[PDB]
Amino acid sequence: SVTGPFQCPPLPYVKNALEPHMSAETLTYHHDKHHQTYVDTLNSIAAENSTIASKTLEQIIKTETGKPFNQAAQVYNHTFFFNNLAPNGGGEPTGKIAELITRDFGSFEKFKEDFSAAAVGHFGSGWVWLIADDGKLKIVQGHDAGNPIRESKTPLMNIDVWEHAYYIDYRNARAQYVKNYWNLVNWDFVNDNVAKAGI
Amino acid sequence: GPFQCPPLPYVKNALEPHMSAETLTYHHDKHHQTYVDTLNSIAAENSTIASKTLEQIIKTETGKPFNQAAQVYNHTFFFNNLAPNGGGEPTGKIAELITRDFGSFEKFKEDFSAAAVGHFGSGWVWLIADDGKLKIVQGHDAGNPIRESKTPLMNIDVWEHAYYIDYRNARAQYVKNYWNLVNWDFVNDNVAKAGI
Ligand SMILES: [Fe+3]
Ligand SMILES: [Fe+3]
Repeated sequence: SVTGPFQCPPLPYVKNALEPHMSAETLTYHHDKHHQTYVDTLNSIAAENSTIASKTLEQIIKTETGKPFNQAAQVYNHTFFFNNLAPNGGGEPTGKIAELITRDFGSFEKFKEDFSAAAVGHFGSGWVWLIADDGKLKIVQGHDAGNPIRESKTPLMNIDVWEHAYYIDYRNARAQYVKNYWNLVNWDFVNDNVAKAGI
Repeated sequence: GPFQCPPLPYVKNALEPHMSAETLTYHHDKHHQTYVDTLNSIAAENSTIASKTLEQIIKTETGKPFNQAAQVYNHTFFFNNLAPNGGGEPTGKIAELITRDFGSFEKFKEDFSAAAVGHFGSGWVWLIADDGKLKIVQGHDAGNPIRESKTPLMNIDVWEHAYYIDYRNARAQYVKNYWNLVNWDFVNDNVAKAGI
């Protein structure tokens, strides 16, 4: 009844809050089944590995291998993903990311083209990330649980392209899912990530 | 052309309740067909790829062309690996080889299931003949043991699209129902052709 030590943070919005772009049924399975289960399994390992209980998700991402890495990475990836969406989100970015997007991709339209193409093209399960590398914006793909924190890097935005993220709502139409993700982006969260990094 | 998506070996609801008509429609009419289409589009621009068999591309190709050719084969194999009136205990040569190489069908079932439930991300679990020996091997993403000149006998798709409509996140329920569908005739045919 006291389970831990890792926890699955609650969604920052109610289940129907992202409709029609992402369904309540999707949020329920994706968060309450997939996300929560990754945390449960990690905890199972933590119970028998005091080294893995002593480490932050980020330290496990940087330092672990195999299943423990995959689990910690996935727990972080989903928390970041769900934080990265919002009921009053979407549309063109404002504030500092808007400036940096212009700086590094020329325009939001071009950034949107690049990021969508990466997300639509990723073969198999994975993630697409907007990262700040050494103060510079870059789009990187993470196959399976791949997370750029393992390298030097700072995540700013992501999209989950594992099939479970969209199959209930879009079946195999990943491109339609990616299109709809732009209506959901939480630019306030993205801008907080910018602010926290030096950039 | 040059590549084609073979029709399903049975009508869309033939596998219910284990696998739904809706799953067969999406998996075959959408995923499988689209792999073929995309490979065909690459073939129109790539005379080398257009010159090759699917198995030649699986053995020697790279990048996107490999992934597509392998997925075309993998899905044809998989849909052939299922049958209405399949399932149950194997008979014939495969039954003998499984007892030989795993001790019992039950032990093989355990091993194969654990591999399929265990596979992280998108992939395939194969039963293979390797110099006449049965082995279980995992193919991540489009991985196919023909690339290592091994002979495929059985497979299961553990890409989420294979089960999500019918089982959502419950992959282990999908894997258990798969045993009710296995087309042992197809598996024995593969055994016969391999000469093992
Ligand atoms: Fe996910
Ligand atoms: Fe498939």
